[PDB]
Amino acid sequence: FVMWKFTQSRWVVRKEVATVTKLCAEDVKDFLEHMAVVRINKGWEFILPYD
Amino acid sequence: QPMIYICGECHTENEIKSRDPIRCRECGYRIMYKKRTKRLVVFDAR
Amino acid sequence: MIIPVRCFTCGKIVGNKWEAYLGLLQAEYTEGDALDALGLKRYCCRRMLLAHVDLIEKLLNYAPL
Amino acid sequence: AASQAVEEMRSRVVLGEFGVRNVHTTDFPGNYSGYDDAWDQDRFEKNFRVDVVHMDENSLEFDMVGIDAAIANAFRRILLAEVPTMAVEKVLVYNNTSIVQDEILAHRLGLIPIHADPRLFEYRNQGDEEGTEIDTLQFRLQVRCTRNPHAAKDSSDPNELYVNHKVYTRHMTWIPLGNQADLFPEGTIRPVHDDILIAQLRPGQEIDLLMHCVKGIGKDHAKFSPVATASYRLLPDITLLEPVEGEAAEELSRCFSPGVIEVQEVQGKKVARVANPRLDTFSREIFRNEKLKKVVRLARVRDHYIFSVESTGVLPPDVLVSEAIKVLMGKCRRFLDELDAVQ
Amino acid sequence: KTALEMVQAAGTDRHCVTFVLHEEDHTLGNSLRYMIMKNPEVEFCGYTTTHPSESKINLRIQTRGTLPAVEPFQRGLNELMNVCQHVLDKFEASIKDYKDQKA
Ligand SMILES: [Zn+2]
Ligand SMILES: [Zn+2]
Repeated sequence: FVMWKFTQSRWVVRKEVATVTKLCAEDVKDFLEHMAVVRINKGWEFILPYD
Repeated sequence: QPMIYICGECHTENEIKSRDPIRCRECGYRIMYKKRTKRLVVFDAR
Repeated sequence: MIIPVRCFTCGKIVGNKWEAYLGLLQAEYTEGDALDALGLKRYCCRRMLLAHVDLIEKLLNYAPL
Repeated sequence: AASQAVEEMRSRVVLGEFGVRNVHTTDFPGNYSGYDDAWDQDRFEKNFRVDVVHMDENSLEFDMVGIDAAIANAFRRILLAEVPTMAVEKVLVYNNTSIVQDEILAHRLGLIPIHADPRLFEYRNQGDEEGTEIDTLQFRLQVRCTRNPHAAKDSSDPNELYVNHKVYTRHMTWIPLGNQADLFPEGTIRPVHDDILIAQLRPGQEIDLLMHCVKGIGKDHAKFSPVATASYRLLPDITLLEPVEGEAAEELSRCFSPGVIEVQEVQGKKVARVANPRLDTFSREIFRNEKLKKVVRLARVRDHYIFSVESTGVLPPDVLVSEAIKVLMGKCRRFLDELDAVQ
Repeated sequence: KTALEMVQAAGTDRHCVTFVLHEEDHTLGNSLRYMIMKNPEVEFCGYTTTHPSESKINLRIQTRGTLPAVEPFQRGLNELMNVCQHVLDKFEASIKDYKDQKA
């Protein structure tokens, strides 16, 4: 689901993922840290640029 | 007189009488704690 | 183990501001602006919330259940 | 001149680079030559005033002018300790299976403020652990955590898996004694904040207990203190010895609080002036600027006390200040009665 | 049994007295010291705490002439009570008219 959201949009909201997947906060954080970085006032951004 | 204990992983109420080898049904675990007392206890908020 | 109800120095009620604080961390808020939004002006309550470790759920993972 | 120095000594508290000066109250009869500092009730009643500047729920701010440091400190200390309130003292525990220890749980429960009005109760007598309708309150806390019968297959979050896994203070239910149900309308007696996290549970664990609350003063224990923070500060009065203009005026605006010094273009050039000296906190950053050290004179008005009273929600802070003043009056009356009995 | 007088010595001189006040602390001690020091007939007024463990204070009053040093004590208590009443009235008026102008 996280990867599909990243395909759909470059920015992913952590709270939305937590709500949709019903998963705990730390598991969502582990999912995001593998492929995303925190950008303040914008959420989580994909770590690599569009190639 | 029903003496009741709680095993460490089943957490099920087991009634065992005196001089019984400590075990539990639906397990084999052998740490058998005692349930909390029913007597009222008064505590001070200090 | 768990968040203290009162701030140690001043005495402001800080126990009820813990989980909401986590929500602000579940949101995009930084630590400082989340503390500001919670209304902790003096730095003692900010130290209370910022330096607290939530060991209660880790201990509950070892609870009998 | 000498008269100006005497007036500054007896009216102002100056903050130097390394230390404060003129901190002691000195207006006493015989202390000064050209001044009659003997007590005058009429003069004090003329000069004294109270001005409320900000007041919402659980927060009050007001300036008192004409009072001295001793009386202001007495009011602050009475508010901090000598104002009686309602708080939990006794905890009777029936089958506490929670991870939180019984003594820790009781200590946490004691710190929870209670919205009951303390004036309507009396101090419980020495002993008398049973308590009567007049001088106690009872709160029932019974939370049994169990698995949610309907949940998702994964349900990683404890909220979906479990119910009553967080024992909030809203689970506390008031148990009326005697005729307290008639005297107090429903909803008046309750925990103040309604959201304080008391403990955390897992299925199977249960917390069943009763709480006896009795009247008490903050001097006995800090859980009885009504005010979160009751403090006072002397009103600052920043003065400019010489007119500061140019970019150095902007430097002045950056040395102090953002809202105290304002720069204006009277003739197209920026000149600084004191706008709101109240907003200053005296970070004393003007002393870092070598040039600007000798152009300002930071000071506090001796007889101008801004009181900030942030309460815990037991009752509105204005009633708290009234109760503090009445407690000081009661102490004075008690000692006058003792003196009369002696003579 | 709360406030007890103690004269300067066995001679029982009324010029120098010590009032021991029970279950009291720096609040009343300091306020009363301020209110009684303003009396012109008091040479020396001063309170101290015997020990932080026990809740009692010792006020000492030494007058100039032949005052019994109990009259300044009663006068200071009365002045403090009157001041407290006046500040209570003024604060209530300020709160009330602040509320009225708010609405
Ligand atoms: Zn078993
Ligand atoms: Zn604090």
